[PDB]
Amino acid sequence: EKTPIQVWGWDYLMRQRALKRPIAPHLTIYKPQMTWMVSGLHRVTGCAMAGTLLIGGVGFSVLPLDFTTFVEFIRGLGIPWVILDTFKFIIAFPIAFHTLNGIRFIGFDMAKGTDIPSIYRGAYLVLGLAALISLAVVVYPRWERHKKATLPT
Amino acid sequence: TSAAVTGAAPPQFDPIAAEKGFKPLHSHGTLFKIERYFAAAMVPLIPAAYFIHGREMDLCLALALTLHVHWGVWGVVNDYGRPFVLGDTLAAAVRVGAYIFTACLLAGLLYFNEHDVGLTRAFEMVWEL
Amino acid sequence: AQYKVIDHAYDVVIIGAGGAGLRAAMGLGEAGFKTAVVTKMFPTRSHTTAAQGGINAALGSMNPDDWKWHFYDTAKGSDWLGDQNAMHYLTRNAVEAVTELENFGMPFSRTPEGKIYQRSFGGQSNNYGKGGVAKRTCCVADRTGHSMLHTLYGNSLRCHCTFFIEYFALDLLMDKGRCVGVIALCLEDGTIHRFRSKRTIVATGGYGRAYFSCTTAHMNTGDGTALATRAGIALEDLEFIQFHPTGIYGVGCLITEGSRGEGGFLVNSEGERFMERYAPKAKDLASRDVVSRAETIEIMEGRGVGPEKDHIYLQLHHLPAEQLHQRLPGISETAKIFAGVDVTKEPIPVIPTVHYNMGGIPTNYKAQVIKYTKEGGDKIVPGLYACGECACHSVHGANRLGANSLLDAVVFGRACSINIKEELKPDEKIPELPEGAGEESIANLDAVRYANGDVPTAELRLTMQKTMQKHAGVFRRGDILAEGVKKMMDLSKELKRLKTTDRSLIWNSDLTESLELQNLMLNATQTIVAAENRKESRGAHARDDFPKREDEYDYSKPIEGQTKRPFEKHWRKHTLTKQDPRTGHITLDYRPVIDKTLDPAEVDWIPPIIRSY
Amino acid sequence: KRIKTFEIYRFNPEEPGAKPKLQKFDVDLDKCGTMVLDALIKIKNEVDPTLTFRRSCREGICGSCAMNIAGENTLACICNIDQNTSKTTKIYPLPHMFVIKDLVPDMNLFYAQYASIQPWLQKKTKINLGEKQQYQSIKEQEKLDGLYECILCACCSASCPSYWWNADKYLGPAVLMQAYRWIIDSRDDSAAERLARMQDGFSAFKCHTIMNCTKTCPKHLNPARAIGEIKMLLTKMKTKPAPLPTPAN
Ligand SMILES: *Cc1cc2c(cc1C)nc1c(=O)[nH]c(=O)nc-1n2C[C@H](O)[C@H](O)[C@H](O)COP(=O)(O)OP(=O)(O)OC[C@H]1O[C@@H](n2cnc3c(N)ncnc32)[C@H](O)[C@@H]1O
Ligand code: HEM
Ligand SMILES: CC(C)Oc1cccc(NC(=O)c2ccccc2C(F)(F)F)c1
Ligand code: SF4
Ligand code: F3S
Ligand code: FES
Repeated sequence: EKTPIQVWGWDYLMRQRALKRPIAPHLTIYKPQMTWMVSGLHRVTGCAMAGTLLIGGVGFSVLPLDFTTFVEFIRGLGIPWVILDTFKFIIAFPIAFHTLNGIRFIGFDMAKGTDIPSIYRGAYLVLGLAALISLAVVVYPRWERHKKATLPT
Repeated sequence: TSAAVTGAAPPQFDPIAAEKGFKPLHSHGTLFKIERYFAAAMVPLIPAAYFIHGREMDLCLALALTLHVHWGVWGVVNDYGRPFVLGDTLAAAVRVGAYIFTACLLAGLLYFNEHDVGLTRAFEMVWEL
Repeated sequence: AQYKVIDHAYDVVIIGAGGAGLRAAMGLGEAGFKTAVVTKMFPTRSHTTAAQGGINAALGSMNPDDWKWHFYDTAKGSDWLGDQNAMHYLTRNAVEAVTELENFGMPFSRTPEGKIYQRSFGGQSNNYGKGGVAKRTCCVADRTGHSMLHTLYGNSLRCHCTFFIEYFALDLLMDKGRCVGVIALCLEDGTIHRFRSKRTIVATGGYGRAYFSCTTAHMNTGDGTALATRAGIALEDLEFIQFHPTGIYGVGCLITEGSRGEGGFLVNSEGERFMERYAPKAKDLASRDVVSRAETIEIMEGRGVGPEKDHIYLQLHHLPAEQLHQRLPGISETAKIFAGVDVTKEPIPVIPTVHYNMGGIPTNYKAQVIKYTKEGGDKIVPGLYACGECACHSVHGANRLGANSLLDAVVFGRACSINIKEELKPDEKIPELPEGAGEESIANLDAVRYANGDVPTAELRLTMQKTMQKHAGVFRRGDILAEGVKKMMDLSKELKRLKTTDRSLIWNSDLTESLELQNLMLNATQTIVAAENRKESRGAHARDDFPKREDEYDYSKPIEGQTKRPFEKHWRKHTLTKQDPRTGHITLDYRPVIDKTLDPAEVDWIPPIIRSY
Repeated sequence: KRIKTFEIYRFNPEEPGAKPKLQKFDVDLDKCGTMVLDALIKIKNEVDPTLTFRRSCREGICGSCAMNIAGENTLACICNIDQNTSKTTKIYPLPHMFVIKDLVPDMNLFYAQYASIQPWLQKKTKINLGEKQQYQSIKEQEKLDGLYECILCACCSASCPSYWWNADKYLGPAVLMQAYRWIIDSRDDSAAERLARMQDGFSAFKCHTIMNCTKTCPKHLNPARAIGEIKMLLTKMKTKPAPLPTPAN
């Protein structure tokens, strides 16, 4: 059920709640830094994507108005192409980064590359690499669409 | 002064005795190994889904995703949803949630695969506008 | 004001949780004795953790060695104020007690044959002086001390002790010259605690904070010897303060003697490797009294270094960068942090600093506290024991040998527990407490708590430190002393005019430092009056007005038919200050130095000689 | 002259249900020392002696003075005072600990956990104590490097947002690295039930591989690496056996 230390540890909390000491400040005062932010963003994107998948999967199922007529309930509004691949980027990234960062964390789980430079490059290599495969997947298919609406010789 | 009560020891953890009763065998080791490997094997998949499509992809994509997310939220839920903050019987509630969640996520996707556009195509069917 | 007081009973109670603190706490817990360890900080934080160059044992891991050679180096090192018998028990049990520590979990640095790495140090030799520089100092490279305290603490967790973490030992508890336990303020909630115990062990560390610049920790305020003085014990040999040669010029935190035995040296303004002249044979690896002196002469005779020409250089840059990392990583580093110095390319600014306190609570080889009257030898204070820095079995004499200190800690630690099993016999029950015992210890606490004079506690500590710094330093004069002594007694006076601000019990940092300020003053004064009276130069105590070592004979000449000077005329005797704690009068008195070993068949006693290096 | 301004967490438990506050303190840096602890010592020995914080060693080797300065966790005694007198260096206690008083947190949970790893050499075939040193190759003693040095200061753990949330079950980086410190000791025979101990969901595995632990260590150690390395053992990488004690030992 619980290792003995875990038993003892609970007793501690109760004992400290008993003495009404205040809990020292922690998140509001900890220096913003790459280590916990990228860890943040990983969880954030994680949940958000599962979030959508639930409220979208379940959403369209127990709801009258299906998905094909959603694609219409939008395009028929006067949708600026600029803001349309701001939207498609906002989607590619959380997938691209979570996957990229993901492989990274498995690095950490098996002790590979935990020195502060690998820690700090990983974060930069994975962030930019997300935005690259996120950009060149939104703007790349907008070359078999906005080149075939103008093109020279 | 000369009015003193008799005192007990300080709360202190006993590494020997209080660690020779309790011993229960159940390893979460073995199991962690699998949730990593799956998440790993799940790499080619996300690339491959950007290309190959259809009911077949839809299926395993939204079947594996259910599992990855099932584990994930569990992890999350287990972190924040802590008894010292919610009292024992609310913490139990949220832990059930993480499975209720995991159930609807499946149902939801499995419907949307069989009955709406499917997954893979529901992305084509956005990435063009 | 109103106070909560608390009572426990133990078989033995230990004040101190350092090297000797625990090693004895180990034996006693394991021997099935109900043990309480009272410590005024989490035991890891203790000073032992700060130790460096290693711990000595004749392990033979670099060259053949004999515990007996080590012995000899210890008698010599002590300039024969050392108790031959006490030094014996130390030198003999060394190889075991170090070995033991390995067995315990201590990750010693290692030799290619998988044995414990030993390294040279200050003032040791093979074959009773004859042979070359010795290699006896076993070490966890550069942070031995850190690892010793950490193993001990760990290994103590399986020996059933009741640990009383951050509790402040106010006073010993007396009854007709027999210690029945201890009284401490609990730091956390603010209670007061009385421990009835059958024996009590004092292992509180030293008082290196009585000086202005030292290598000791802020908690090294010498509190045990305070309790000892307060309990009506004399202290021994207080005047022998050991000046470490190599302390960082600015702050004064230690750079190991290791850096020397590893192949480094001191350098002056010219560039001269000067130690060659002040000691031809053992050079930069002479005893730390000789060397710290040499430095101070070089300094004062002009050849100092840097902006004020007031310290010398410890040059390590001439040494292979590899072995400099794999053998000195922490000093390498604390040199970069504090001196802002790269050790591979420049030297470290170093200056002798107050280090270790040979002096302390007197004992026999059995590590039992003694009161000595001239009429009836040393009689033992019932059920009181002391070990480590704060004791004076005098194993160190006039000058503690480098790295005999963690040995002394562990060995006599071990000794306490061994010796208490043999003498406490469990028919003897846990003593009752004299009608309201140490109600006055609790009193003196109220007085300092609500202290309201004109002079802050901060302020008193500083001049007492500074005056000690001038008037009691490396080289001293009969007047420059007398002159400190006066300024000094004037402070024990100024104690009434004490000023604090904090009125709380729950972790009163201020309140406790002021209790410490009290405890130091006792040590200080005593030190200086003990020093003021010794008219000879010996080990770490060097009078310009009496350069000679004042032995019975003059050991410069044959000895055949020379009349033995009487006890009252020569200086081979332990100083023994008896301080009345409320006025602060100090009477002296002088105990003979013990010259017989433990068994003259095992090792024969070592007779005095002219102490050169 | 140079007025540095420090902003310090303050709490009096004796004040009848008081609350936390910050309190500004001004310090002339040429009449002061060079490291934060100096400036604390100073502003308690000159301005306000009701300022309370642990310390001892003055060269960052005891562990006492660990607190949160300038946003991250470190040792007051060895981090430099920020000489830019326009900025304002702000000092809190180890994040998310229960505060006895001022800059003093309650450490006891963290001390318990440490003693739960059973941090002592334990051997399979009991040996006679003082008798002889056990064999250990120099290269396998080196496996303890970056492991033994830990001053048990709790900077890491108190930066770890998992130890924040579940310190009662989650063991935290400090203790964890040390639990590991003992398993890879070639001299240690319990390697097997040493892992067996932290075999469950929280104690070891609630490390979300976040990296404040490695990134904050004032001793430039790296517990993340060792937590990771433990994972490897709770599964699929077994610990090397003891090379054989050669003859003449
Ligand atoms: C200062 C120093 C000393 C030192 C050294 C390096 C430095 C910087 N390197 C050494 C070395 O390389 N080799 C060696 O042999 N010695 C070295 N030394 C000297 C040696 O470390 C010390 O002398 C040794 O640690 C002595 O051990 P001991 O156990 O006697 O001293 P301690 O470790 O400081 O113990 C302190 C304990 O006493 C408790 N205490 C004190 N007063 C109280 C009160 N009033 N109430 C409760 N507890 C008290 C402390 O709490 C602590 O637990
Ligand atoms: C190859 C692709 C993926 C990889 C390699 C991967 C990897 C990981 C890993 C290693 C974790 C655990 C973090 C930890 O506990 O230390 C995690 C957590 C999580 N994942 Fe993914 N994942 C992938 C795809 C996805 C996708 C597409 C989603 C969205 C549906 C997702 C949702 C989540 C959630 C909600 C968590 C919660 C755990 C946490 O935040 O710590 N994952 N993922
Ligand atoms: C200010 C920084 C240091 O602190 C922040 C504060 C808020 C929570 C977090 N980060 C998490 O909470 C987090 C993120 C990803 C995975 C696991 C966690 C977990 F387990 F819960 F620790 C970090
Ligand atoms: S690894 Fe470093 S940060 Fe962590 S407890 Fe040890 S000394 Fe502190
Ligand atoms: S920050 Fe926490 S997640 Fe593990 S990597 Fe360090 S203990
Ligand atoms: S005071 Fe020694 S660790 Fe900071």
